[PDB]
Amino acid sequence: SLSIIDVASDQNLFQTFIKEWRCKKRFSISLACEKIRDDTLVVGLAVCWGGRDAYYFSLLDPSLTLKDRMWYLQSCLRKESDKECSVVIYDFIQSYKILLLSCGISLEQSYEDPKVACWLLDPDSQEPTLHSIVTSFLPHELPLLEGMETSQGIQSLGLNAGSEHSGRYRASVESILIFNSMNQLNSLLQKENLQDVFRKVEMPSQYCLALLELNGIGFSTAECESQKHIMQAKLDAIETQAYQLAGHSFSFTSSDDIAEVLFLELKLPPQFSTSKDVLNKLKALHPLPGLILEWRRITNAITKVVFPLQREKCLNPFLGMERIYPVSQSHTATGRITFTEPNIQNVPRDFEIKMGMPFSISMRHAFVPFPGGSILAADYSQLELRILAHLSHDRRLIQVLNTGADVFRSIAAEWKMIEPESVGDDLRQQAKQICYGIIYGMGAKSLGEQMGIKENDAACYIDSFKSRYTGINQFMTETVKNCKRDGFVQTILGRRRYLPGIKDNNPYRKAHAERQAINTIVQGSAADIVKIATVNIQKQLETFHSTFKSHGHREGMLQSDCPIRGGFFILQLHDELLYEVAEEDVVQVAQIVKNEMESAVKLSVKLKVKVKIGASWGELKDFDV
DNA sequence: CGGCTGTCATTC
DNA sequence: CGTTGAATGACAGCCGC
Ligand SMILES: Nc1ncnc2c1ncn2[C@H]1CC[C@@H](COP(=O)(O)OP(=O)(O)OP(=O)(O)O)O1
Ligand SMILES: [Ca+2]
Repeated sequence: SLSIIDVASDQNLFQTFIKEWRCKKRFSISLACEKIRDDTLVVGLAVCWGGRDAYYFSLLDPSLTLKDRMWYLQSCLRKESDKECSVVIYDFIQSYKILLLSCGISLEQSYEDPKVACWLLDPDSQEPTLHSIVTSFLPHELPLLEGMETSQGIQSLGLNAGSEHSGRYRASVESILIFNSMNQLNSLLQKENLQDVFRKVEMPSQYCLALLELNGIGFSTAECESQKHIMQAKLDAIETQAYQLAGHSFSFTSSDDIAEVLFLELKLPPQFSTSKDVLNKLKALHPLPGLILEWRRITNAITKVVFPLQREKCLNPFLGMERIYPVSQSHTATGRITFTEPNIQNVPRDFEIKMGMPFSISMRHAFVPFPGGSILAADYSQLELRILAHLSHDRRLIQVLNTGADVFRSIAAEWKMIEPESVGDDLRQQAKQICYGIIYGMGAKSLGEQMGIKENDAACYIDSFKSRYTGINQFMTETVKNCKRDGFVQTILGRRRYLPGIKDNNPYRKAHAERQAINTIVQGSAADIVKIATVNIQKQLETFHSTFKSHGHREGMLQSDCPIRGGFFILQLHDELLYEVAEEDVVQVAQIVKNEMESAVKLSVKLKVKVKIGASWGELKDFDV
């Protein structure tokens, strides 16, 4: 029927409690809430290291101590020294978000997050939930959970459907279920040779990602609203530039209103459709296909961009600057990492614009460091290529790379016209796009499309590239055959993705899976290296500079009852590592970043790292030896 | 009426 | 039928009790 424990009886109860507690290695933790949403209103923590029994830590209802208990919890929760114990929670980053932000305890020890293990098993799985896990993992204990009906986030976040059961009940049941279960999961991971890869790599990723997600990132509405009115100007100005040719009752917003003049005065449609086809016109016809490019691009650049940023921005009182907070995601099929409150990964790239007298805009320039700071970006110069170079061992690429400076510049140099350089970056980026598209098996006719040429000509070009490098086709078809013999691919860490569709009869699921093996291995391992560089950098950053960790921890200083120095984790562009750093340590910071990104693990080629630096989000790069 | 599958914008 | 991969958000249809 019942077993739980309030840990308050005068003293002795609580005392033998911490006395046991301090000794234990593996243990589990969960909290709960009630109302009011940040929030500091949290009922109390709960802990269990095993068995049907569980311990609760309040904040019946007896008394002696007050601030005391919180101190004990602190002392218990961190790694004095040399004493290495681990701790588990359903999801992670937000529980640590609370412990730091709500009550001001910076938890530091070894960490184990089970939904991440569950994911590490099945990258294609959908977003594990409690009920799903205790179902798939802890059966004989399960039925009890069914008194509640919530599974998305933890039992604190499930506060509503739990509200009829809410209290210590939720924190405790989450604690114990999580403990037996995570014991089972860890059994499963060690049952493969993934455990070193789990505890000693990806949980640290969740960690680094977390103190980031606390860092947030800097923003200035003055810039946002500046380029805002810029864009409004080009909006209406292009409206009249358009209706100078005709105009007939027009507004761009409606595609059916567009059907009128488009289908009428021009007549070339190879609902109807819109975009690709009119780009096909943007090459050739001058009379306002590209007016539609600039207009449509503008609208996307405002409504799906300026609005949400100007919405869900917040401020740090501790800075005097406003910043915005993403969320750690992971759960990518490859193992790459994304962010959603907005996603600032896809934020628009700078582009030029017409009103000599030209102009240019950057939606992204509005991200600033703190007043004293500057932003450091460390980009991998063509990492995945190097990876494929390692696995195919194509010596030819190893040489074309170990020499070539942005080998895209060479590909461009021999392609649309011969120029040695003075290659515009719009072109450079188009080239990068076409090529990376090819490597994973771009379609022949579509290649003919992006370059603008005929089918068989483009196909003879692809065949030409198999001829140029066969180590690729070797590695390629071979790894396909392995995916049939096994049914999964494997990234270098030993993390592996299950491709079900590779064996399927339907030609499409089979084709898609063939390429999918390729991209999954290379992008997956790419993201792996990146994670490793992140945790390296941050772990060094941690003790090496004796100041402290990240922006949440200030707020932690106010609850635990100054100058600004360090550099802080901000973002990952998957090969790019994004830091803001005080303009002090920026050189030290830079050489550390270069160092740990190049020092992840050694392989067939050296990984050059271009490192850009400067005020705001648009920038310059140089450093010397 | 909510899961499910797809076009259509942007990234890397 | 659907032949670059990984993403995020909208939006629109389709089932199917
Ligand atoms: N269109 C695409 N399709 C597939 N994979 C792609 C891709 N674009 C990028 N990747 C993968 C493979 C590369 C990786 C990051 O590519 P960057 O855009 O950062 O360009 P990088 O190659 O690093 O050259 P740099 O510009 O840095 O000099 O993401
Ligand atoms: Ca790059």
